[PDB]
Amino acid sequence: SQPPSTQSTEATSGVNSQEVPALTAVETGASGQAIPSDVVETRHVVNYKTRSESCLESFFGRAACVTILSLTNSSKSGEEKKHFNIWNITYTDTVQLRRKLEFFTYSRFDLEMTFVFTENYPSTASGEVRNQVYQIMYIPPGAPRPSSWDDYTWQSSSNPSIFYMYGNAPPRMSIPYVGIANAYSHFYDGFARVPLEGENTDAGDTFYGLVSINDFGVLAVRAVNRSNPHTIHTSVRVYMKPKHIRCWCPRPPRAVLYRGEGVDMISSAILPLAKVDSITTF
Amino acid sequence: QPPSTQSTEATSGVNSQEVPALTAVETGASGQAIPSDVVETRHVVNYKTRSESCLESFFGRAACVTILSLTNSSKSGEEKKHFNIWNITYTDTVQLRRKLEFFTYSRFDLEMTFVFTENYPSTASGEVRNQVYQIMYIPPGAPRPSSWDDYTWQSSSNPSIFYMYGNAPPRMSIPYVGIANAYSHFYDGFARVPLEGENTDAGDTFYGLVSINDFGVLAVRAVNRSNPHTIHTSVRVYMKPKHIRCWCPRPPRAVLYRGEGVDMISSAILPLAKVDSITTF
Amino acid sequence: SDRVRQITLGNSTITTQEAANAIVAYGEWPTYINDSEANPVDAPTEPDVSSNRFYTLESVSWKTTSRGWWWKLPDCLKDMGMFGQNMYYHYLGRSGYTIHVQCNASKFHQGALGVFLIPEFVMACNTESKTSYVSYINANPGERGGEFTNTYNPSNTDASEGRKFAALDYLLGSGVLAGNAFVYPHQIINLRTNNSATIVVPYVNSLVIDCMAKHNNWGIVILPLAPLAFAPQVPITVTIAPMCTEFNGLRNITVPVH
Amino acid sequence: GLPTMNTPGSNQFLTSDDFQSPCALPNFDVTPPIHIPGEVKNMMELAEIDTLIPMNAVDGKVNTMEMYQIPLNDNLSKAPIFCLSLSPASDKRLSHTMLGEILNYYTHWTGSIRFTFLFCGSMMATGKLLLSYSPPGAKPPTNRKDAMLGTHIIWDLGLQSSCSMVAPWISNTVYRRCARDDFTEGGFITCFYQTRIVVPASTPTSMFMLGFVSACPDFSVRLLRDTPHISQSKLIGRT
Amino acid sequence: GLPTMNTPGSNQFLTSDDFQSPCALPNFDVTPPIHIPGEVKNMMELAEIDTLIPMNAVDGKVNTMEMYQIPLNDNLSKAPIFCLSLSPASDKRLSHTMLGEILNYYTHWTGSIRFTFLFCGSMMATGKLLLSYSPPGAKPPTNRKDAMLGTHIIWDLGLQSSCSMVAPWISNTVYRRCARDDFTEGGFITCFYQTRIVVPASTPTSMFMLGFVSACPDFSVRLLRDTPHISQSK
Amino acid sequence: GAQVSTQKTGAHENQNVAANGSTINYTTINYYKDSASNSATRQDLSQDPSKFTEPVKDLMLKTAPALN
Amino acid sequence: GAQVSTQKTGAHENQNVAANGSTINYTTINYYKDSASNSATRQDLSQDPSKFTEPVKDLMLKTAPALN
Amino acid sequence: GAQVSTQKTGAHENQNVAANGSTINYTTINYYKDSASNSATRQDLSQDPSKFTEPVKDLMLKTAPALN
Ligand SMILES: CCCCCCCCCCCCCC(=O)O
Ligand SMILES: CCCCCCCCCCCCCC(=O)O
Repeated sequence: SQPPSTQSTEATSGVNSQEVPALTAVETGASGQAIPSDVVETRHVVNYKTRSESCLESFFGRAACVTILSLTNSSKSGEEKKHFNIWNITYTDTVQLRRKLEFFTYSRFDLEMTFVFTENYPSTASGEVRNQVYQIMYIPPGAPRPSSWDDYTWQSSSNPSIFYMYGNAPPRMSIPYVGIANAYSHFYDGFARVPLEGENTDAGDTFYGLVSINDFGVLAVRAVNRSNPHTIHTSVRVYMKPKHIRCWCPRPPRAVLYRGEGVDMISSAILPLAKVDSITTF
Repeated sequence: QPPSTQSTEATSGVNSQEVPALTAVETGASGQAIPSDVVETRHVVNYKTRSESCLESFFGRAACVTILSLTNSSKSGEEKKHFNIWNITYTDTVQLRRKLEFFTYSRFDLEMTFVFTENYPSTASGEVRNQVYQIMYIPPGAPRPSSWDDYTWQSSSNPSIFYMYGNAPPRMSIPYVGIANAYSHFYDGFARVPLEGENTDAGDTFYGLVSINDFGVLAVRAVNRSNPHTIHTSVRVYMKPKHIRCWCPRPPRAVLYRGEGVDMISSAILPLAKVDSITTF
Repeated sequence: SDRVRQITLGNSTITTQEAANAIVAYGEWPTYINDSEANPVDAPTEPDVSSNRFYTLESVSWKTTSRGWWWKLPDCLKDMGMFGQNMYYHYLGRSGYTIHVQCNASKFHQGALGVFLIPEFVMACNTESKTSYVSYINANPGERGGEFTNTYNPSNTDASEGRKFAALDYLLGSGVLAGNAFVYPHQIINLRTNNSATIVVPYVNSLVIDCMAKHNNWGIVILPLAPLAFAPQVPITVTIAPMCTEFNGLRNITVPVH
Repeated sequence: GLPTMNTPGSNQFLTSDDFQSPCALPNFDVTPPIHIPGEVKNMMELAEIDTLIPMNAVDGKVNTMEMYQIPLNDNLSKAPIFCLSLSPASDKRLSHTMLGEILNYYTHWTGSIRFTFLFCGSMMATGKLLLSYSPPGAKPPTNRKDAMLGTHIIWDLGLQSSCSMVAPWISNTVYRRCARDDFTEGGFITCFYQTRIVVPASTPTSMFMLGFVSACPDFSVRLLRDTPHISQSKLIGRT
Repeated sequence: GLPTMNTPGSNQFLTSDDFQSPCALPNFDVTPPIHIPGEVKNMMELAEIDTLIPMNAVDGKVNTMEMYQIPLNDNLSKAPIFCLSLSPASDKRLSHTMLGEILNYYTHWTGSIRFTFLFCGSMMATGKLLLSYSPPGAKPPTNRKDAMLGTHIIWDLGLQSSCSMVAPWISNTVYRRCARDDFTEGGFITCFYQTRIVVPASTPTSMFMLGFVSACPDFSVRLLRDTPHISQSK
Repeated sequence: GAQVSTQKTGAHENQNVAANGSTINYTTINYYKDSASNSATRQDLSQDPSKFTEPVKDLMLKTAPALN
Repeated sequence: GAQVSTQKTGAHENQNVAANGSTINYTTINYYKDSASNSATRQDLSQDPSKFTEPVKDLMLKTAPALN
Repeated sequence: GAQVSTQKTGAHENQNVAANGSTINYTTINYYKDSASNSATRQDLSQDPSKFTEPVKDLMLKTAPALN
């Protein structure tokens, strides 16, 4: 049928009755319920406005940059290790996205990933360099990781991967929800292990929080081309959006800039609000 | 079948008390006479139509609305030229604003297409890799980036397009986004009302629609790091209204525009050509 | 009437003459795991009355300088009754809770306490040297619980409490403004109207059941939203009962680090 | 999986393109429509509005209000009071009327055109005016005698203060060009006194008439083009 | 095989895209859902929750717990005791509340706003407060008289410890910008004593009020935008 | 879920009656969720110039004296 | 095996009823075996604010005094 | 000559029994002369591990003495 609209206003006259929607108590844990038809005389207003952009699917429906990886394809032997870059799977690298995801304690969604590539000659002297193809592969936790760009694990017999030619449409892939729980948690008030009597006098300092608990493996990105006399700096940006998303148990937004992957604060930025001269100053 | 313009009916000589050829312009009505009222006419059949002048057709083409300038700079300076933030408007272009200004009010969806072009402006030509550009829309109230590498380019909510040079010109559709039921091409008013206790000098840009127009900005950047050999990229923005209705028609401006509003330049107050005489054909 | 209540669980009864109604978080009454959502195969244990008792925590004093108090919920009950014992006998468990908070003050006292139940009450570490560097012991205060401060003084290394949580009150110890804490199930005890508040919560996790020794599903936060004042010190007593509990995976007796 | 072949015309930007495209702002809640007075559905609806003709474009009248005032006098003269080339989007006098301005955006046009004249003299003034139109051939009339050999109306000045003449669609073509063109020249419109204006004592001897032009109901246009009527300095990108 | 034409927009990446794409993990078993409590379907469900207003913005009460505590005295006064500019997203006092923060992810907003107050003084003290909303384009409510001319309620302190004032959606525009747009002025919310707080002997004579802000049911938001409240190093 | 409609005529077409041949039909399918993404609408050629050319409360007939 | 749904309205569209015109119609086919590959879901405007704004065990009425 | 089959369940499905209506389907058309060109086969979960774990000539029941 018609997408349901927000509350319409019924007309009303003055009230001298003993019903009093104007007075309440919030001590009960309930919010106030009063609307203009309870408080003032009103006219009828037809309300057809729709809360669509506030649906969670819409709220989380745009791809955000998550990470930027630096790769260099170079002929200098001392730079060979820079031919590839292994990144931990995470969304904690960029603050604008974390801010919205962390609104919910729990969530379930499928993930869309895309990549954006760009390249330049970081060196003083440029020269002819052929079009590079990039290999993006996922290495699940426990899967072997390459020690080098030409490491045999890039055979990728099981590990899924993408080969992208620079300049063609930015690559894209869908990832189904991969939790081992019935939801991803955005928080974890606990420890990976329970230290027992004896052992370490006061352990847990190295394993408290979500940062310890959920290991999603790594994404390995290599250049696939052998080196050239002129070298290239290549930047890859990883973008993400939840798709087909549900959330539970809402939380306050963060006021303090994040001190990395934990919930930690920096002493230099714990003052989120600006002052106003007084209560009576507009 | 679509409607055609009216056909003209056949007529003959008339001698009656009817006066279709006479009128009273003072009433505000236009004359109503047609050839069949004034001269002998033949029957004709009109299959000609007016779809060519319907509003959707009139406003049916994309126009260039602005030019942005982006530079990839290998110098210690001009890093700031890697990105360009422009106020969204169509007033930079006279042909398009003149067409839109035929109406006081309008309602339409808008689509945008961009055209990128670039050159190597320096004498020191050399290799440059194919570049990629990001077009980010920054809604009103959203933060602006201070630099091409500013964290706000993350675009977690701000929508954006990543275009690789050489691919088909990038494109997107924008729905009608006014906070009014129609867009206002003109506004005889002030954004705020100065009150009695305020200074009598009470202009200060408050007057005109310009003061109530905030559609955000468009921020475009090269997405790479500097390359030793530099690039000057010109981005032409095109706009085409779609699904358009308009109201309360008005005559077009005959003189060159001065800025954002209807201000006039003293050098263009005399738009029409002279003739030798009233009686010259 | 709504103001007068009696609640019973197991063998213990709580009564009050001045209740702020009652809250059931999300409108969802605590329950048991259905066969359709069962995760472990092991037949469950349902201790019922042996663990579903209202237990009291050591009370705390509300002083005019207090900034707040906090507890980890399954942790605070670990020290008592069969509930506490079962958590060391089984790998997995589930528990909903009924939390009753009372603050007895005269009509001449003013001030108010916000009581919030927060899923996943993860707190910041009090150091700038490491991320989330908090030890097991200092993260799990049991029956005693912890408190809040109004200053942030992260420590050098582990010289003092460098493995303990930061606890700014205005930011709830985590960097979020306290003023938005009202998103969480909550009640306020205004000394002008009520002397108690009761909140019932379901088991909340990404799982149907989890290990209580590793994961604190909920925490309890109490704040002096309106300052205590009088014409003062007022004790606050928090009484908690688990409900609808289940245990699985009988294991070796678990004894956590002291 | 489905094999495809890209045709010529692929990956080009046409300003006339009518293909579908992704929305940059998905699920946006569009402000509902309301009734607004004066909806315009076709530009032709504006073309049909009678507007003034800046006929008196002679030196000293050009670009001022007197430009729209056609002089009339009680003097006896066989001379024409006015002449117009019927080229509605070319003639200096017509290209800036509302009809001309709409037509300035079109390449080709057709159908009859109406000319309405409003006499603004005193009530006491009388006389008769001859309006005449002839097809684009032979010679422009410079004499009432020849003006009569064509389409014409004689207007009795009286209580009905206005009258009109319609130049019928007479053309060898279906559509005439807007651009000045001898091939497609539209004909001539003139006016002569039939009877001199007669002025009683205490009435002014000079009068003005306001001429108007508009599209007739059978009028149409074919093809859009840019107008050589507005310009600007070259645009340079912000930097 | 099948003749086709690529249109403008081809081979570009839009962050707003909603297209299908191949799965990187074919035939993957998604861990079955469970009835997780507290489901949220829409952000407006959070917009309607009453949260506190950090009203006590005076220097020294800023970024502390006292920030939410509005002082009241039994001292006779005709002074305003409260001044908000309403714009939920741009008002320094509202932009950090949950309602304001949700709105900082949006460009535009509509609907009525509710303001709820709780008196936390002695049980013994009584009195009446004037809570008032004055539409924009007017001299700020300098005194009680102006506050009385606008939309208002009187809160008679008693057992019902709280009350709600509603600032109805009176706007020329359908939607207002979330941004600090001088065009779409919020109007003014203020408060005056209706009467001096009556305080009996041997009670505190200085007490606090808490205030809350929330969306009404006719409330909604439009386009999504980046929030200016968070940042990071490059 | 295709829409099917008549094309505007060209050089080799019928009497501009669109009632002669089915070869003048064309089809289209909308591929995006928002209608703003669709092609331009079918042209509505309904017109009513009288609201601008003769907006008179008390109607005159064209053959009537404008003023009696 | 295409599914269809109502498109969101635009500038030249009908009233908020969205029931006027068969031309408002977005058509879609899923091309992959994993539903994770499908485009985003239909807007779900179902709401239940009571979970967060009125989770009171007792029946509370707005006109009744909150307390008693 | 298309076939319509159901999709493997994604995050949004509350029916892990594949029973949420037409919502979850995909359409496939084979475009080639040989079947070797077709996409991967339909999943078939039929299994029979007794082939490798209990290939005993004599039927054994789980509580039977393995040997009498
Ligand atoms: C070939 C690419 C496969 C990459 C699979 C890595 C897992 C992606 C999900 C990462 C986010 C998990 C945590 C969360 O959603 O809250
Ligand atoms: C992702 C890009 C979004 C662009 C949003 C702005 C769209 C055009 C706004 C209307 C232009 C002004 C019209 C007027 O002057 O009345």
